[PDB]
Amino acid sequence: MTQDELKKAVGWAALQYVQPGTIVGVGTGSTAAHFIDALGTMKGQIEGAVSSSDASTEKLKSLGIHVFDLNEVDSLGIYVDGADEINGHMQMIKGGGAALTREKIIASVAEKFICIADASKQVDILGKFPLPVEVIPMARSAVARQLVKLGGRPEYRQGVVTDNGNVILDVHGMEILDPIAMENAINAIPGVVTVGLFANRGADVALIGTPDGVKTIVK
Amino acid sequence: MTQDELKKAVGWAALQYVQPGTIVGVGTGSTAAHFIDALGTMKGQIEGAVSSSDASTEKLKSLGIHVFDLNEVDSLGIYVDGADEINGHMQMIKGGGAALTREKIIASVAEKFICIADASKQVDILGKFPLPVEVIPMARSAVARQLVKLGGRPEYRQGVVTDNGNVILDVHGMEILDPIAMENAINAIPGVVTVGLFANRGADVALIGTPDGVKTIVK
Repeated sequence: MTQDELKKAVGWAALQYVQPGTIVGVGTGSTAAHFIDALGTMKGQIEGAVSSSDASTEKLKSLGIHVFDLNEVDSLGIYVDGADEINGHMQMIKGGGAALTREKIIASVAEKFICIADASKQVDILGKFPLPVEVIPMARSAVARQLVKLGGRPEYRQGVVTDNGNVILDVHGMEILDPIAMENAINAIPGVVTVGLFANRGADVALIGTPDGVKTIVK
Repeated sequence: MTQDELKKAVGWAALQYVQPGTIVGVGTGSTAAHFIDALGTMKGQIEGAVSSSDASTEKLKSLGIHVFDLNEVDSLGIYVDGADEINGHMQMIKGGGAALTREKIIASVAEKFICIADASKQVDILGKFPLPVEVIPMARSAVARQLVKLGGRPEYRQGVVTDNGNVILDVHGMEILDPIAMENAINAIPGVVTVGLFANRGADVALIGTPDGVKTIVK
């Protein structure tokens, strides 16, 4: 259909993963917005949700869904979110838009990560979409230099300031052939807060909206 | 002599590493305070310093030493600082006091890390001194749980808030037999900003004040 319905079919497709009587972790972004819409449908069948962004929270709140803080929760059965890119090994790049840090923390608490996305987010090798990296301001230059040394071209998003008061460096031109080693290498750089690479903890399930329907990838 | 003179002898001992015409990275804490004092001595022989804490900055500034921000510098020849503990492999634990994050970032920019400390900081296996971990507030509980899973007993420093607006978890009871693998394991935890383990990048030189003088460990 149209890219946006490909984002709706996949939003509702994920509703089959929501289990009655549980708390749901929800992502942020247009694709995720459709899942929230679908989730509103089960208001009354679930306990609530842990939200990754104010936008999402404000929308969940508006559908009569109780939103728990991440510190009011011990664990999470599922976390449903989109991705900027996802390779064949379920490893993803996230953060292009909003909530890079919150999204990654909630995903670490979630047992199962359900990625919902249209076919355009599928890639062979992560890297085409610039890899976002949140860093402590005082270390921007330091980290910029390490990223160069790691093979990418850091481009500071002037004007932007995370809710945690940090800056963002979008790394271009990298051909991330081994996402796990790359996530590790950048997480090792002092000054780095979050790398938009969900490789050690990738998607467990992926709902991909294809014009022929919605393919489901697992494991 | 007295523990404090053991901290003064070692402060001045490090002055032999300061090279004329360069910028110096200075640490924070009582031991480092003695190095600053000694460094004031070469005011006029060096270009200035990159400071790891306001206290240090205010003191360097007071000795007529120009202080450059970390983003006004490309690299650093040396960084002189103390440590809460240091093992035989030059790996250390730092952050018990102040500036855990800034200290680690400056040390990453510095070519040579010079550790100055009295003999009490020397240990066989890191862990006795609680391992500090700076974390994004929203993930305190999350990280607390992972640290438990890694074998330590996280104890949140209630009341404290980093200059980066974060909280601190001091991890007790760990017997950090492999500091590199442990620094890697904790840096991998979303929510973690900085782990007070300088293992992938440890001390290159260690000036240890012993009653018999000042031993110098290298490599």
